[PDB]
Amino acid sequence: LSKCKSELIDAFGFLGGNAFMKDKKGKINKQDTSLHQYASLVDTEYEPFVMYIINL
Amino acid sequence: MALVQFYIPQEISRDSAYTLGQLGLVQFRDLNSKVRAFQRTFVNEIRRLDNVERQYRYFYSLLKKHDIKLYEGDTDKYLDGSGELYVPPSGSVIDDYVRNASYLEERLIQMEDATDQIEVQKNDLEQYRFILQSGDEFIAAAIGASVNYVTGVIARDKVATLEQILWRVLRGNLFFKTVEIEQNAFIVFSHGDLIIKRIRKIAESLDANLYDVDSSNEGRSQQLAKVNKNLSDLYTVLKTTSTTLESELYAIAKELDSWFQDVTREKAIFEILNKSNYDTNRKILIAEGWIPRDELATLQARLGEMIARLGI
Repeated sequence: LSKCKSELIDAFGFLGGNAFMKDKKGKINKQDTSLHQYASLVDTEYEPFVMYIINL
Repeated sequence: MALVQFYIPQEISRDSAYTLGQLGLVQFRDLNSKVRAFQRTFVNEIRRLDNVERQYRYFYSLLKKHDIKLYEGDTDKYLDGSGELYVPPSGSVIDDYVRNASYLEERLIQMEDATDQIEVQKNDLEQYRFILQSGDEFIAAAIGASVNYVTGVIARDKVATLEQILWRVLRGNLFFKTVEIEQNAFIVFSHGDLIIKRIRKIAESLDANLYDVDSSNEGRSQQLAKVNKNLSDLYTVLKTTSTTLESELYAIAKELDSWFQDVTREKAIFEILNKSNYDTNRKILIAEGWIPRDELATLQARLGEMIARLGI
């Protein structure tokens, strides 16, 4: 998953715009911090192209 | 000569009398809080004491506003240079001194509120002058309501960045974003006329002054001509206020001080008299004596450790 998320971000992110592009790459599943987790809803960071991560 | 007033208990009556004695005081008669009408309890004096505390309050209110520092000087006697000149050998005329200070407090409050109302309006219009100028000129549609512009000032180009991401995600690319560095930052988003409120919510939440027109002087065509004439009225109206502020500062700074010293002596006169019931059961003795007029000066300087004076 980690590798997937990165390759798409690198490749397509440019289409959304440079302003849109933020680096906070990585993922923390433990409750130690709440940074590093993409979602357009939060002002903390944003997805840089229409991407949703679905976890069943 | 001048009638003089003393107060104590009857414990140090003798030690007080002796010391009174040595300053050439004459016809010393001990009395009570009843026999002289002035020195008799009344509800009237409880109010009078309040009128003096309202004067004291007023002095602080006035001194803050004029930007003239706190005054301590603390006289009630004529021995001192400023005590003689700023505190009159004749007794108090309570109605008058209150009446001088009451009016000025009132006139001062009205002025000050108005000065504040002028100062914010002027600083905002001079600011949004430039903004509207840019945004209209950028024309032939923004002297009407055909196209929609949102002029606005923002103090972080950083928070403006955050707004561009938001706008784009949920409101597409209907923004054209232009920016100029100002003295603030001038931001401009430009948008349709049916999504107007939607952009506003976003703008509101990150705190910007993005309004569709930032001034309300509008009513001549182009908008900017009315805004410039209103700002010529604003500028001189603050000046005129300052001139008024000055006139009042020159008349009353010295007077303020002279009232302050007077009032010290009046708080004393009501306690002497016994101003209320507490005062009565604390000082049961009030004495009478005559002090010759020249001498009257060294007497009020003297303040024992329980004795305060009023002269006439």
